[PDB]
Amino acid sequence: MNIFEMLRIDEGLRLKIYKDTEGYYTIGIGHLLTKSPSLNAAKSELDKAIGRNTNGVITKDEAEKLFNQDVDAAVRGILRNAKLKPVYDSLDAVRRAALINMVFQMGETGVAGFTNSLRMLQQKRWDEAAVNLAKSRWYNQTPNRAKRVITTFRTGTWDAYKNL
Ligand SMILES: [Cl-]
Repeated sequence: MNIFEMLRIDEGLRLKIYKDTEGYYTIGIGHLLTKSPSLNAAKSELDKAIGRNTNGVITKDEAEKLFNQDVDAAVRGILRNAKLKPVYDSLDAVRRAALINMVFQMGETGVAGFTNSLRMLQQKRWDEAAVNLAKSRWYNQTPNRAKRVITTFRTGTWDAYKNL
């Protein structure tokens, strides 16, 4: 198990424009297109991202290309952010993937707002971090995904993603 397989479990794969859990236009493996309510705006973003006239459908290879770019960007976002980088550097490899998962879902700014949870992670108070992370809109809106990520921070294993 690695970060690509993990996010593929959490995000799924769809080759046509769809709305995500928040109602936003999305394609591929959780690639957000736009927060605008206009499908035309979303189709224009898609064509710009892919570089051809797609008419709202992409291939699996195109979806995997956007996915590689998005994972790369999440990592680079962590390492550039002064609040996230010291956390990431303090973590083992499994828990690093859990942090990347959160940044992929909610962005660098969103995760950098979990101030108290990040401090607990850095101190390696895993049970206390797990409790604090669950006191969040994130946990209440997407509880099955949040549980899996939180379990990964608590245990430092992939057990939440096996049998899936
Ligand atoms: Cl969920």
